[PDB]
Amino acid sequence: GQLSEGAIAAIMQKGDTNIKPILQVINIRPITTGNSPPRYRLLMSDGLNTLSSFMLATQLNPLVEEEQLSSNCVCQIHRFIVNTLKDGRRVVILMELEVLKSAEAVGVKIGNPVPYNE
Repeated sequence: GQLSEGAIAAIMQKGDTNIKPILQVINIRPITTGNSPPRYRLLMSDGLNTLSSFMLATQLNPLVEEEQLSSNCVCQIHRFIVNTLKDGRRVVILMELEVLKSAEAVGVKIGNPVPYNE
């Protein structure tokens, strides 16, 4: 579907957790560690902004392992949490999502989103 411009802002600024935004994954990458499944970190776009501070719930790992959720795909977020770190950096943890369109159905980044700041 059409990307949810201003969703990233709603999330970071208004404390909005009710919205179900359509986002493109710009990049996904693992943080690996000993006895643990990886934690995937994602750089996501809402078509207006990018934000690097997304992490994936471990329940969604199989979608990455089975190649559904990959860099350039479009997803709809059904549930997420926003945490404030000790650092102060805020992080958004994606708890529930559905892939709307494969990475292959489009070539690289959609539009020209600007890095978000806050």
